[PDB]
Amino acid sequence: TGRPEWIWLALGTALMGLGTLYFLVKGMGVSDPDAKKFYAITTLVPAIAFTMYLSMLLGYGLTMVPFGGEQNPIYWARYADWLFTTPLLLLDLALLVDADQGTILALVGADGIMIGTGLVGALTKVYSYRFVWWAISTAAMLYILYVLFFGFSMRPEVASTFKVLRNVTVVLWSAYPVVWLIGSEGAGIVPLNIETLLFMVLDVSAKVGFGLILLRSRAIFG
Amino acid sequence: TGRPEWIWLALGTALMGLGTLYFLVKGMGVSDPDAKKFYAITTLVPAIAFTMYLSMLLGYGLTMVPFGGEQNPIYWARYADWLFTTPLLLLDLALLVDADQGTILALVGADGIMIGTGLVGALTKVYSYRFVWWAISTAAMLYILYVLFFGFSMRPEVASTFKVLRNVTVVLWSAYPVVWLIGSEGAGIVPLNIETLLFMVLDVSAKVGFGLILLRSRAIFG
Amino acid sequence: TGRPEWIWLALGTALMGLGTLYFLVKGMGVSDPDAKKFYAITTLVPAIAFTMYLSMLLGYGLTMVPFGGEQNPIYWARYADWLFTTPLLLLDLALLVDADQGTILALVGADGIMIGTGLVGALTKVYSYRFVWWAISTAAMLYILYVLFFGFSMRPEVASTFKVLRNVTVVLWSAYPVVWLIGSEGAGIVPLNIETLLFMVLDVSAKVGFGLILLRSRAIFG
Ligand SMILES: CC(C)CCCCCCCCCCCC[C@@H](C)CCCCCCCC(C)C
Ligand SMILES: CC(C)CCCCCCCCCCCC[C@@H](C)CCCCCCCC(C)C
Ligand SMILES: CC(C)CCCCCCCCCCCC[C@@H](C)CCCCCCCC(C)C
Ligand SMILES: *C\C=C(C)/C=C/C=C(C)/C=C/C1=C(C)CCCC1(C)C
Ligand SMILES: *C\C=C(C)/C=C/C=C(C)/C=C/C1=C(C)CCCC1(C)C
Ligand SMILES: *C\C=C(C)/C=C/C=C(C)/C=C/C1=C(C)CCCC1(C)C
Repeated sequence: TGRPEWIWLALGTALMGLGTLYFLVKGMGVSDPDAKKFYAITTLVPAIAFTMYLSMLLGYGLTMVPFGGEQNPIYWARYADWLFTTPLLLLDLALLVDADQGTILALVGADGIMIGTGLVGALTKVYSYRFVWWAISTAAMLYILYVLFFGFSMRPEVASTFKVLRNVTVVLWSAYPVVWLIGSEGAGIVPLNIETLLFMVLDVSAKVGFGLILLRSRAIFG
Repeated sequence: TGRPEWIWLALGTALMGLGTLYFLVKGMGVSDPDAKKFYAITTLVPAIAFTMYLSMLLGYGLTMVPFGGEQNPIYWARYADWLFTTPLLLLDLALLVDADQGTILALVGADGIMIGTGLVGALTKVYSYRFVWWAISTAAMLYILYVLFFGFSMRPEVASTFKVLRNVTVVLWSAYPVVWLIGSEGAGIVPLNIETLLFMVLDVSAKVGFGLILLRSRAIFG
Repeated sequence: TGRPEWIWLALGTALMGLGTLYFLVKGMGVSDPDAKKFYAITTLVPAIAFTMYLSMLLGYGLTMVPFGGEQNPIYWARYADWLFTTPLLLLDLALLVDADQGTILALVGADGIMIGTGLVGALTKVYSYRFVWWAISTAAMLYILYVLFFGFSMRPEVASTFKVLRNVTVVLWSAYPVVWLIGSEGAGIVPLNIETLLFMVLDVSAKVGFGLILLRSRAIFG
């Protein structure tokens, strides 16, 4: 359509759509309770991402925010996505290591603060304060990874699986704050169609790529 | 008042109001833990519905959406209702059969997608895409019922009670997509005051009627 | 800045900020699972309050609502705060007494109704109905305290700790409906900068003061 980034919003829609169906079909048969939990959490992520990617493609998940003497197109639907999918992804990691709820509660709530403050920053009409919310949001992210590393006798199937997904999680997640900072939301460096491509490549890897590495392992069974 | 559908918004308010009070009083005494769970979930549903029905009566839960060359009155407060009351209703059914959390997590999250995509459809300004969100929302509904039927050795008190409420649940819930499709939200076939009556009759049966059949049985005790 | 209440929004920001850091540092070391739960819930409260207090200071968590022939400044960010922090505070009390989930589910859901109806009232454009939502919201509050008192063999460390926090909870919480009624949201009696001071003093006591009395006791360990 009229927006150059349309193609990446369409490709993301498409890829999130087929990953859900792939994980749906694969969960066909599963009766192991715990396996039943990873399949639930992991199928719902691109399911949710699917709808939010489609709401961006179709124009609904977009809004104008004025600042720097311009009217900026901001896709708020990403934060409706992450708000639910990022604790679900952290949920996947925690269950995996059998995290006590005290740690789960800090992960989920720090996660909500990260996204919520991510969202406020995205919609704030005063240019410099946008970067204050980013920083707060980055401290929550930097908190989660900390617990991801020093916040946790596991079976060696869960460990390796865990180490794999923890590194894939730090590398992709830590790229989101960078992308936002240089993109349309912040400094206006990287064009909106390139950032939409970066977020698409990260989203698909963080959800479907993350999902294929997880459900492909016996780490999920009890 | 000025809106013809006012009378059904007032009758729903009223009926949701007295069902909460009826279930509140009835839970007076209950000390059985599990009974304590069905009473919690089941009292909260028309409690929440009460407030959302009243916000519609008083005008707050309503907004204009433009499309088809008209300004359409859309009651968004229904989705604030369902978003919380429909997982609670599915929660009632699951606990009842002692569903593993893997199934509960898929039910609740598929439910959120159904309502959330229901909501996006309701507020989308491009007429044909309204029907795309409906369809997605109907696939999630059709998913839940599937699990409602083929997604689950229970005591025979829970089974019969369960079968009763599962059929009452498929019959009423499956009517909501029909009503939306022919009503103000979609094709503009059935007038807004008639749809408001249909949703009122379904809501009251799905919550209070569903609640009286459930808490009236010993299926709820352990 | 230009708003006289700025100073109290800045002082609250500041105090919520240092209480989080204080509780964060203190949770450093903790490995007792249950202790890990009170520290999670209790650190997140002024953490969340911090962000919401800052969004009010910076102007984002504020909006104009017209009524009584005036344009009223309403800080909606308080309800984004409470919506998450008040069930967390009730969560702290319940875990403490080892509440069955039936009671927890009624507490959290009655709490959501209190805040949600608090919020609707705050944004309602018809002056008298504002007071209807308050009343409904006060019935939910009056419900929670009821369960706080007659809705529950505990260790005597939890009891005393519990009694302490239950009284501090009834006294501060019951003051919020009073403040709203006489402030900018309702009758327009107490000026906005004084109410912002009252809510600040209550918020800080209800969260950080409440937090220091709680985590300072061995009531939290198993
Ligand atoms: C295992 C199978 C069935 C996978 C296909 C399911 C559908 C969706 C795509 C899943 C594949 C992607 C791998 C995850 C990791 C990433 C680095 C992908 C980034 C996106 C770029 C697109 C290139 C590959 C694809 C078109 C599959
Ligand atoms: C069991 C007692 C105490 C019930 C009364 C509580 C208050 C509210 C109404 C509950 C009754 C409704 C039965 C549920 C099923 C439905 C098919 C009702 C659809 C609505 C139509 C109204 C007709 C009946 C009523 C006015 C009670
Ligand atoms: C125990 C220590 C480390 C406390 C300091 C942490 C930082 C924030 C403030 C915490 C102290 C407040 C006590 C809680 C109860 C209240 C009645 C406070 C109401 C607010 C008024 C401000 C006066 C005191 C303070 C500046 C500490
Ligand atoms: C779709 C899932 C991922 C896993 C998306 C994760 C995104 C982030 C981790 C976001 C962090 C951001 C920060 C830290 C800085 C402000 C802006 C963001 C919200 C993009
Ligand atoms: C009040 C409780 C019920 C139990 C309301 C349930 C409503 C539905 C199940 C909604 C489904 C819809 C679909 C499937 C299609 C789009 C529009 C709806 C959201 C009404
Ligand atoms: C920050 C935490 C506290 C503990 C804030 C609690 C606030 C209340 C308990 C609110 C109740 C209100 C009622 C009962 C009346 C309508 C307006 C309020 C939402 C302020």
